[PDB]
Amino acid sequence: SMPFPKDCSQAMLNGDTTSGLYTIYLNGDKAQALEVFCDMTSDGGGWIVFLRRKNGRENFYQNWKAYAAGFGDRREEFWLGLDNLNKITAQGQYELRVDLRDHGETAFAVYDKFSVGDAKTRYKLKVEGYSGTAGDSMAYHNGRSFSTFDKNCALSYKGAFWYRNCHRVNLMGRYGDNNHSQGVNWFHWKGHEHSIQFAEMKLRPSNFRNL
Ligand SMILES: N#Cc1ccc(CNC(=O)N2CCOCC2)cc1
Repeated sequence: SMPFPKDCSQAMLNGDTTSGLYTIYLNGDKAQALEVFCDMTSDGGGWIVFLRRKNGRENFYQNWKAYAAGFGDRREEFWLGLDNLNKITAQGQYELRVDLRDHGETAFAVYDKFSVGDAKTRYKLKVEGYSGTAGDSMAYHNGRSFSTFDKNCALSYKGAFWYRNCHRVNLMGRYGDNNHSQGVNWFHWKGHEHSIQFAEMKLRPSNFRNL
C-alpha cells in the first residue's frame, strides 16, 4: 500500500475495492489530508467523486466561498470544492467521468483531459477528449471560469457552474425542476426540460486505464 495516496486510484491500488470514504493526501503530503468518496466500481474504479445529485435534500444554490470550499455529505449529495479540484488536477493528467441515471436509463461521458485552474483563474475549466453515450455537453463549457450568484447565469438558473450563456450542463441546478434550464440538466442527453434524478462527476489519472 501507499502511505499517503494522492487520489482514489492510489487508494484502490492500495487494495481498497469497496466504494466509500477514504483519506487522500494532496501532493502526497501527510499534512494535506482530504476525506473523499471513492467510486471503486465504475469503469475500473479509482474515481474521486466530486459531485453527487440523487434526492434533492441538499441546497446547491450556494455562494462562491461554499463552491471554493465544498459542502454537503460525501455519502449523499455534496460538492467537493473547487480549491480541492484545482489541487487534485495539478498533481498530474486527470480524466473526468460523468455518470447519469434517470428513470432507469443510464449514460456517461468521459473526458481524457480534465483540469480546474486556481482561484486567480476563477477555477477555469479544461475538458478535452470526449467519449461516451451522454453526448458531449461539456465542450460548450470548455475554458470557462466558474460562476456563482455572488461572483448572471447562476442567479437566473439558481445554480452554479462553469457558465457560458448559459449552459448545456447544469448538474448543480435545482433538483426535480423540469422548467427550461432550471434543473439538473445534460442537454445532449435529456434536454433543458428534464431534470436528471442521479448525477455524479468524478476524476482519476487519465493513465489509470493502462497503469
Ligand atoms: N467531498 C466533499 C465535501 C467537501 C466539504 C464538505 C463540508 N465542508 C468542509 O469540509 N470544509 C472544509 C473543512 O472544514 C469544514 C469546511 C462536505 C463535502
